[PDB]
Amino acid sequence: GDDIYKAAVEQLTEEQKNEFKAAFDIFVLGAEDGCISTKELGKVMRMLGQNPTPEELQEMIDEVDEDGSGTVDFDEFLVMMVRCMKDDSKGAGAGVRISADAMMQALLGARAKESLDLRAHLKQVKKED
Repeated sequence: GDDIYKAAVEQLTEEQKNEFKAAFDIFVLGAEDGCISTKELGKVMRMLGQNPTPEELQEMIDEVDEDGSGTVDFDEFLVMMVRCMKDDSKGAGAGVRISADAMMQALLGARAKESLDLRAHLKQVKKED
C-alpha cells in the first residue's frame, strides 16, 4: 500500500532531509510550529511546478492529518512530497485563493465533529461539492 511513501521519509538521510528542512522556511514563511495549511499548501505546490487548488488539496490534507487540525506537519509534508512526485498528473488549476470547502475543512475541527452532536453532522445535506 503506502509503504513506499511512509518509508520514503526513512530513506532520506541527514543531508537529503536538509533539503526539505530549510524548505519549510520558505513554505511556512517563518513559524514556530513549522506547519502549512491548505491555503499555503497551494503556494508551495505552485513552486514545485504544479499550482493545484486549495479545495482539492484539502482533500489529501484531511486524510494525511490524523488530528485533522487543518494543517500539515513537517513529517506530513515528507510523505506528501514522495506521493506527489509520483503522481504529478494532478497539477492544475491556478489563479485560485480560497475555497468554501477549503477553509470549511479547517472550521470543521476534528474535535468539534463530536463537540455538540454527531447526528447533527450529517443531518443537513445540500451538495458539499
